[PDB]
Amino acid sequence: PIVQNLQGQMVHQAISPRTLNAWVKVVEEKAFSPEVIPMFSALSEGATPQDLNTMLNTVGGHQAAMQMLKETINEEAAEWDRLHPVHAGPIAPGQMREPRGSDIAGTTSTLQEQIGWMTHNPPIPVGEIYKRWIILGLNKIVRMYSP
Amino acid sequence: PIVQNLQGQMVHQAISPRTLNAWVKVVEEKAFSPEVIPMFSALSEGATPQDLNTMLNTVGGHQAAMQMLKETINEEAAEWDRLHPVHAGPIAPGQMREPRGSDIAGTTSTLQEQIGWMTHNPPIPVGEIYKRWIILGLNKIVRMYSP
Amino acid sequence: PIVQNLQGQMVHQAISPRTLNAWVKVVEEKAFSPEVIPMFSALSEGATPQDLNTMLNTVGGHQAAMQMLKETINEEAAEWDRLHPVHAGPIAPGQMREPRGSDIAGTTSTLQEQIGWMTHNPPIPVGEIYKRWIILGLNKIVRMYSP
Amino acid sequence: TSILDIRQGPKEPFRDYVDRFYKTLRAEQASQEVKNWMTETLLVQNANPDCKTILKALGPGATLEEMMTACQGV
Amino acid sequence: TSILDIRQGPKEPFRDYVDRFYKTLRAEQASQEVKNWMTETLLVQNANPDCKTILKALGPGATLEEMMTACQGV
Amino acid sequence: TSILDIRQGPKEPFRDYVDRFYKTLRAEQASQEVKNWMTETLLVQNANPDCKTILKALGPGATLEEMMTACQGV
Repeated sequence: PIVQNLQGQMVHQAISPRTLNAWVKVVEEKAFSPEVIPMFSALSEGATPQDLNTMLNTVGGHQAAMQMLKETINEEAAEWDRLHPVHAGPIAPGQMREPRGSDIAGTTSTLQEQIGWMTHNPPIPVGEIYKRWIILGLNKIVRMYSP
Repeated sequence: PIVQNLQGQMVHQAISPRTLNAWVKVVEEKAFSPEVIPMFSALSEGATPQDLNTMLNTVGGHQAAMQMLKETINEEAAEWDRLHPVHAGPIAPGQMREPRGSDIAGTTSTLQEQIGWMTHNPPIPVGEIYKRWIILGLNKIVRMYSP
Repeated sequence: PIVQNLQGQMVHQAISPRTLNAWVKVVEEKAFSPEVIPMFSALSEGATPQDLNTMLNTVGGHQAAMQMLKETINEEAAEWDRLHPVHAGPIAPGQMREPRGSDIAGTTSTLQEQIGWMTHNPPIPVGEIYKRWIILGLNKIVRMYSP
Repeated sequence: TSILDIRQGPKEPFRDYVDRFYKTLRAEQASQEVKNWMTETLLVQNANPDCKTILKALGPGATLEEMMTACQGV
Repeated sequence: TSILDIRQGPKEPFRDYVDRFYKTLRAEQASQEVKNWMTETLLVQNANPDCKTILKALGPGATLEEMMTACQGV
Repeated sequence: TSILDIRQGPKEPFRDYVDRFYKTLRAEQASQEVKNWMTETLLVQNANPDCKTILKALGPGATLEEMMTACQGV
């Protein structure tokens, strides 16, 4: 995640193993139950896309759901690209590039790039955009997996 | 929560997973027992409304009680709005807006807004107002759930 | 509790959940056994009255004993008020008020007030006065609960 | 399971049923007004005859502690 | 369970009963004066005949360690 | 249980008895001088005849390792 250091700057720090394991354990115990979404939300505080793929990729089991989510993440990403067209002409030397759906999904962007966008002024909340897609896709799952 | 930093200022820091889990475990083990209220009170030390909805939303089970509480929180909030009318004329540029029942419930306010009110001079104790509503609603529950 | 910060001042910090739980677990396991008193004493290091009511209020079970203790705490408090009369005339603007039995029991005092008394110069050890009442009342219990 | 499929048993305490209701209601995502409509309507409708009878005597305006204490012996 | 429903068994030690009493008293939220009234009154009243007899001999002014040691053999 | 009620069985090892003694002595709160008096006095007095006999042969001035090794075969 990207956290604020004592000095008063935003720097990246790694997520903790008993945080990781707590994510694992939630999924083990409460599967598709709604409490998973606030839980997720708390444990995703200050998290990167990269950390969010890590969390999704580290799941075991419920592979039908994991595939449905993936496909929702790509749909929501396809929709990001649709709604926000690429911008006019070449990229400025003085500036950094606008993200695509795949940069938001973490796929085409690097960590330093993910830190550029979030730490820069104005900052862009690529975590929160992926977060809604995850929560939206979580609703899809919850609604389906209701019996 | 909003905690005091080493530098000598009040800054927000996130609540801990084994704190979260301790909240979960209390509810699992002691359900509606009275010891839940001091316990709550200790674990709610320096907590935001936002953190208090997080704690309430992360409950599983006892949904009749959770609904009774919600409805108590809204009643107590409706009562806040009744007792404290909105103030005269437009909001000053130099000042920040007075809260409503829904800002106290965390619903209409943002975190930075919740930090403005509490950290500002004079500070307003919107946690402690929600806390009484929670404790009051906890009495309602305890009294009902006595057999 | 009120602890010393790195900067070299005495500031309040909250007590830890696995400290709380360790207090719970002691009581669960060793009930009225004498080892409870040194144990208490260690875990009460640097503790406030407020934290001491928290610890007493968070007990479950042994309610006859909990009532006997309460009644000992009030007796010892009544005795504090008896032995130390209120002082001559109005309270000075330059000074802060002397405690009563109920301020020592934490009841009539606020946290900031409890921090004023302890951190101020000379400091007054309102923890240690309540601590003796707790230990005294612990002797009463231990002696009774011997079989 | 759908919210319409939530019903009270012939021997099931109302209480255990009301818990099931706000759990399933907890997985419904509809507007609050619709969920209010579901509350006053569906809960009583799928309640058992013995309690149903009881709840009809509370009239309208009733709140959950009073419903929950009203159908306790049933 | 209501505080009036708290009573001492015919073979139940007083001690186990007094624990039950201040647990239920712990779930009553009434003014202290009323709770004092409950203490001196209801506790003895729902105490069993053998201990009840014992407690009548302690007279008034009695405190919990003396009541608790008084009904120990019963 | 009172300290006077602590006594050694006819088949009970002294050792198991001495443990019981300083546990109960651990719940006595009396002055150290009184507790010294209890140590030299009550321990031997409620000790069983076979070990009691043994302990009389150690004489006075004896310490706990020597008492504890003295009554081991008994």
